This record gives sequence, structure tokens and C-alpha cells, in this order.
Amino acid sequence: PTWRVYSTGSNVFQTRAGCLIGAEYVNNSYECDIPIGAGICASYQTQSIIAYTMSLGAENSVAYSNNSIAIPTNFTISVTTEI
Amino acid sequence: LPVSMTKTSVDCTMYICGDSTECSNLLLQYGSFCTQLKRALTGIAVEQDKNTQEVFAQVKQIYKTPPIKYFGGFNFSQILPDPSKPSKRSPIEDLLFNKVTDLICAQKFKGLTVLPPLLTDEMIAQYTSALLAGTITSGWTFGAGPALQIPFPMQMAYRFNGIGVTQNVLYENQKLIANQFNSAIGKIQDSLSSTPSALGKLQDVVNHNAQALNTLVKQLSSKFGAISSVLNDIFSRLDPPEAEVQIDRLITGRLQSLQTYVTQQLIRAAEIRASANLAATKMSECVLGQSKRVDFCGKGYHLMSFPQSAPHGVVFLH
Amino acid sequence: QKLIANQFNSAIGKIQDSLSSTPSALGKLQDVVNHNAQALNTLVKQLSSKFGAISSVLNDIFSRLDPPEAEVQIDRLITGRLQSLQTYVTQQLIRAAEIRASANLAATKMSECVLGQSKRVDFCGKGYHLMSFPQSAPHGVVFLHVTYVPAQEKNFTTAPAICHDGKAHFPREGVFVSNGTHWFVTQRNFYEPQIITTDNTFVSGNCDVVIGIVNNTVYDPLQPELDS
Ligand SMILES: *[C@@H]1O[C@H](CO)[C@@H](O[C@@H]2O[C@H](CO)[C@@H](O)[C@H](O)[C@H]2NC(C)=O)[C@H](O)[C@H]1NC(C)=O
Ligand SMILES: *[C@@H]1O[C@H](CO)[C@@H](O[C@@H]2O[C@H](CO)[C@@H](O)[C@H](O)[C@H]2NC(C)=O)[C@H](O)[C@H]1NC(C)=O
Ligand SMILES: *[C@@H]1O[C@H](CO)[C@@H](O[C@@H]2O[C@H](CO)[C@@H](O)[C@H](O)[C@H]2NC(C)=O)[C@H](O)[C@H]1NC(C)=O
Ligand SMILES: *[C@@H]1O[C@H](CO)[C@@H](O[C@@H]2O[C@H](CO)[C@@H](O)[C@H](O)[C@H]2NC(C)=O)[C@H](O)[C@H]1NC(C)=O
Ligand SMILES: *[C@@H]1O[C@H](CO)[C@@H](O[C@@H]2O[C@H](CO)[C@@H](O)[C@H](O)[C@H]2NC(C)=O)[C@H](O)[C@H]1NC(C)=O
Ligand SMILES: *[C@@H]1O[C@H](CO)[C@@H](O[C@@H]2O[C@H](CO)[C@@H](O)[C@H](O)[C@H]2NC(C)=O)[C@H](O)[C@H]1NC(C)=O
Repeated sequence: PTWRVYSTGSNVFQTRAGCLIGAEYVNNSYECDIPIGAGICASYQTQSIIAYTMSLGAENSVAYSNNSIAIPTNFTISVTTEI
Repeated sequence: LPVSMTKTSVDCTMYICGDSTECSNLLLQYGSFCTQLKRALTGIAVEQDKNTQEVFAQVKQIYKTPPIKYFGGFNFSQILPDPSKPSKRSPIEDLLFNKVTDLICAQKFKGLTVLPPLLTDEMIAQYTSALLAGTITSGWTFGAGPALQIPFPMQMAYRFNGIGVTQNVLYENQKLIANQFNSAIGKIQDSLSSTPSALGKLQDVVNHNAQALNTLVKQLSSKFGAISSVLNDIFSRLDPPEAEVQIDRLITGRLQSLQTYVTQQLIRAAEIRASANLAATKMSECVLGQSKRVDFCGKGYHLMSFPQSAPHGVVFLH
Repeated sequence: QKLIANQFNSAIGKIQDSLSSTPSALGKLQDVVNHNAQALNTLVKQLSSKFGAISSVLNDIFSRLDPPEAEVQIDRLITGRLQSLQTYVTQQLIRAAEIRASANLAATKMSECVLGQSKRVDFCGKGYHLMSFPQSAPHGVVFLHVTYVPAQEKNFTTAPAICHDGKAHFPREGVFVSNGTHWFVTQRNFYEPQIITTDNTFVSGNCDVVIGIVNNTVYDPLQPELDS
């Protein structure tokens, strides 16, 4: 109903789910809020709306060896809710 | 185990009316059926992604296997990722993907579309690789807190104690156990490659969704008691006094058909949700730990389990 | 005891703030309430639909037309309203099935996590289960799970067995560790080193069949007593 967003100012992005107008692609990867699709999702922060590929989590590497073990020396008590 | 189902969206006006405007004007007078149908379909679509998150996104961190792959004689080559291929998938995963597979355009032109998933196949493969790395390098410690390294033969000794067998049985039979494990993995790969009916459940899900869509498309060729199955010929051949009856009857028939489609989809989604919940439970208790429950994680005394991803589902090697 | 008590009290203190601050922690029960309200409101609003009739009010239809036409108008309205009722009933049945599944899960959880201790992973919390407490919420239940989580881990060098006097020794219930110079036996979930003796080890075969065995000594409690 006559509200077309032309180009340029809102930018144009080609995702696998469609055409996105209003958000600027960034090369970073964040745990995102608003899912769009095909691994691309958007958020609000800069000031503007940004789209990015979601990050699954922090990379970790465990020091495996033939004769290496890791043993705890302390503990923590945790209380969690389930509804 | 199936996990997710195809996400579909339906456009009311293009299905019921098509390219007629007066039909739309009459359709405005029959309530808020379209809001209900669209809301239900959107709910199913969101639930599918929720199912996939519950089944696969269980580890906070993405673990990596060491550059040197020595694990006491166990091979693990057929389940770990292959860096040569761009998809970064294990051989078993490649067979599983290649074993499960104008009509789309015809369906699209009637208002029936398919939406893409939130998680691509690469991300699911990455999650499975993280789970495998954690279970090989750490054991069950990475599911109850921080990941602690432990040599693989000692992990197998602990898992042998878990089923009532002492450690010396493993430590004096290491090579035989390793050879049996390697032969079992090879036979699993060969049997999966040979028999094509092993993946029947996922294929059944896909076929059932496709058949439902085809039935919905074919319901547009029925007259429901009117004089023709096309709206333009009804409007161009009768006066508005009498065209209303025919248009009303066609609209009622098409609305009823689309309602039936929605109800069937809701029931199927409930069944798939049950399957996904079972898959999540299996991932928690067979992969992240050792299970004392009989026949839950295979036939015999459970030692361990390995996950793999398949189109719209998961495959557990027990 | 005192440290564990303080940790538990701190966790129970923080849980109330965690529930209060976040306004979307109780989304499931609110979703149930909203779904019922929406279904009822939609059923109410369907009464204003004409459904191809001259009007949505029956009295005017009866008061303005002859029986031959009033009949068809009211038949249209009756058919539409009955279809609406049937749709409502079917949706209610499906939602009832979902709620029954959730209630069965809740009953199983209260039987296995509250009335006992569960060895199932990730069933009564994230970590190692200790106990659980139930609380009642509008149209549902809230479980508070208490869990043991390890922390402050340390590296060590391990060995499958210890060879002494041409015999292989294995730990009964622990693991062999070394701090660089001496070897100890410790339980697998908490660091508590102890001297390797005959009481906490058992012998099985000679020490030329186990890969990775380590030379060391095993201290026999009887010899010092019989030597004194
Ligand atoms: C195990 O962890 C607890 C806390 O989780 C440690 O207790 C803390 O010790 C520091 C330093 O003495 C104090 O500042 C804190 O107030 C203590 N916390 C509590 C809750 O009392 C404890 O020292 C740790 N034990 C070891 C051996 O590292
Ligand atoms: C201890 O680990 C090392 C590797 O960290 C093993 O040495 C070999 O390392 C190469 C690396 O290219 C691997 O391909 C081999 O599989 C490893 N094993 C052998 C027998 O060559 C070493 O073997 C391990 N120690 C023992 C006793 O097995
Ligand atoms: C793990 O198994 C793979 C097979 O799945 C081994 O790779 C084979 O190695 C033999 C060498 O005798 C070749 O003839 C085959 O063509 C290889 N097959 C593939 C698919 O590469 C691999 O060597 C095994 N791991 C180790 C450490 O030996
Ligand atoms: C146990 O040893 C491993 C390897 O020696 C440690 O992992 C290293 O941690 C340092 C941080 O001080 C990193 O800079 C290295 O990159 C890590 N190496 C690897 C291979 O991951 C590990 O931190 C040690 N454990 C503890 C509790 O200190
Ligand atoms: C490994 O642990 C042993 C036992 O605790 C350590 O030996 C003791 O070290 C302390 C520290 O100076 C001395 O006061 C004791 O007299 C030692 N006892 C014995 C029986 O030797 C040893 O130093 C530790 N090694 C390392 C590298 O930390
Ligand atoms: C552990 O002890 C055994 C026996 O004390 C060692 O085996 C001997 O090694 C020497 C080499 O210095 C040979 O000359 C002997 O023939 C071996 N056998 C015996 C019975 O003495 C062994 O090397 C030690 N170390 C390990 C890692 O096993």
C-alpha cells in the first residue's frame, strides 16, 4: 500500500530466504535475537539494524595426550528452575 | 530418528480466488479464517526450528579434535569430519545425505510455498563434530560442567566398570577390542551403503508432506455442485443475482479443504515433536553419558554412542 | 559443611531475583492462558460474520422477508456458526493432548527427581543431581534442582597400572596420578591424594602385557607392624 523503500539508503542484501532492505551486513558473528533464515539473522546496535551469520559458540580445544588427566579441586552448588 | 518437518506457508487469496477481485471482495465477508490458518502454520514453522535447537544445540562450546589422531588403536575416521570436501562431512554423513532425496513451480503459482530452515546443514554438522570431539577427548565430563581430558583407553576402562567388568579385561585385550570396533564401523558403513530401505522414516515424512500438498492442489479442480471450476466463467456467464450462490459454494468447498490440510498438519507436527523429544533424550543420556536402562541405547550392555546428521533427522551409532 | 550451606543459601537467595528480574521466564503458562483467551475471543467475534447473508442479526432477517428467503439466510448462518464451533472443538482436543503429554512428563519428574535421586543425565538439571524441590504456579509446577558442578581443575600425569615385584596393580575405585615426582591414588571426581598400598589396589597378572605401565612401589601395612 504505497510505502516502497527504494534503495541505497536502506541497502540491499541477497540472502537465501529473500531480499532484505533496511539492514547492513556485518562480518562479525553474534548470538542473535531475530531469526531471518539460512543462518542469517538480525539485531539492533551500532543506531541501525544489522544482519549477520549467527555464531554457534566459542571455539575450545582440549589438550589431549596419551598420559594427561585433569582432576577437579573444588565444587559449586547450583540451583536451576524448570517450569 | 526424525527431528524436523518441512515448513510450509499458504496464501488464502491466491488459492481460493486467484486472479479475481470480486471474489476477494466476497471473501472479505466470511470472517477471520485466514488469520487462524496463517497463525497455525507459523506456529508449526517456529516449532520445527525449536525442535532442531533442542536436539542439537546442547553444548555451549565448539570443541576440536587434536591435530594428531591417535586414540589407542581406535580409528574414528569414518565418523570424524573430512577436510577435503567443502561440506566438511564424515563419510557416513555423505552416504546418508546422498541416500535421502516443475511440480514446485506449479505449487508455488497456487500460493503454496516452502520456507527455509534457520540452521543450515553445515551448522548441524559443526554441532555433531563438536559433540564427537567432546566425547572422544573428555568423556562424559563435558556434559556436567567443564571438559576434562582423559586418555581414551582409561575412558573405556571406566565404561567397562560401569557394566560390571573390571579394568584388567580391557587393559589385557586392547588390540582385540580395537580391531572389533574398527570392523564393526566398517560393516556399518557397508551395510548402510548397500541396503537402501534403512532410511525409510525420513523418506516417509517427505513423501507424506508432498502427497498432502498434491491433494490440496488437486482439490481446485472440483466443482462442489456449481456449474464450473473456474471463477471467471461463472462471473462472465451469469448475473450478480445468481453468481453469488455458485461463488459461495466454491468458496466454502475450498475453505473446507484448506482447513482439513491445516488440521492434518497439526497432528503430524505433534507426532514429529514427540519424535524430536525422544531424540533429545537419547542425545542427553546415550551420547553425553552411559545408560543403565535396558534396550534404550541399543541391544546389549551400553558402552557409548555417536551422533550423525541426516536430512530432517539424526542417526545414532550405539 | 559450612561452605556447602553458604553456597546453597546464596543460590536460593539469587533464584528469587532471577525469577523476578526476567519478565519472560514464565512464558509457557502465559502462552497457555493467552491461547485460551484468543480462541474464545475469536469464537465470539465470528458471530459478526455475514457468511453471504443479508445481515448478521437474525431478528431483522425474520422480520423483513418471507419464509422461503428467511429460510436460506438462516441456513447459511447456521452452517457457518456450526463450522466455527467444530473448529474450536478440534483445536481444543489437540491442545488437550499436548497438555496431557506435558503433565505426564511433570509427574515422571516429580516421581524421579523429588522422591529420589536420578542418574539420568540432563533430566533433573545440568550437572550431577542432588535433590529437587517443587513449587506450585498457576496452571503448572516449578522444580528447583540442586546440582554439583566441578570447578578449579588441575593437570596431572596418569598411568594405567603400577608394576611392582613383577606384578601389575590396578586401583579399586580411583585413578593413579603424579605431581612430577611421586605417585598417588585419588578418587575421580575430587582431588584427594593417598599413598598407594595393598588395601586400595588389586593385582592381576604380570606387567608385560599392559601398555603404559609405570614402575613404582606399593607400601604394605603389615611389614612395619611385624618389624616392630
Ligand atoms: C573452593 O571455592 C570456595 C568458593 O566457591 C572458596 O571459598 C572462598 O575463598 C575465598 C578466599 O579465601 C574467599 O574470599 C571467599 O569468600 C570464599 N567463598 C566462600 C563462599 O566462602 C574456597 O577457598 C575454595 N577452596 C579451595 C581449596 O580452593
Ligand atoms: C603417544 O602419542 C603419540 C602421538 O602424540 C604417538 O606417536 C605417534 O604419532 C603419530 C603422529 O603422526 C601418529 O600418527 C601415530 O598413530 C602415533 N603412534 C604410533 C605408534 O606411531 C604414540 O604412539 C603414543 N604412545 C603410545 C605408547 O602409543
Ligand atoms: C582408518 O580406516 C581407514 C579406512 O576407512 C583407513 O584408510 C585405508 O587405509 C588403507 C591402507 O591399508 C588403504 O588401502 C585404504 O584405501 C584406506 N581407505 C580410505 C577410505 O582412506 C585408515 O588407514 C585407518 N586408520 C589408520 C590409522 O590406519
Ligand atoms: C593443562 O595443560 C594444557 C596444555 O599444556 C593447558 O592448555 C594450554 O593452556 C594455555 C593457557 O595457559 C594456552 O595458552 C595453551 O594454548 C593451551 N594448550 C592447549 C594445547 O590447549 C591447560 O591450560 C592445562 N590445564 C590447566 C588447568 O592449567
Ligand atoms: C609432589 O608431592 C610430594 C608430596 O606432597 C612433595 O614432596 C613434599 O614436598 C614438600 C614441599 O617442599 C616437602 O616439604 C616435603 O618434605 C616433601 N615430602 C616428601 C615425602 O618428599 C613433592 O615436593 C611434590 N613435587 C612437586 C614437583 O610439587
Ligand atoms: C621398569 O622396571 C623393569 C625391571 O626393573 C625394567 O625392565 C628392565 O630394563 C632393563 C634396562 O635398563 C633391562 O636390562 C632388563 O632386562 C629389563 N628387565 C628386567 C627384569 O630387569 C624396565 O625398563 C623399567 N621401566 C619401564 C618403563 O618398564
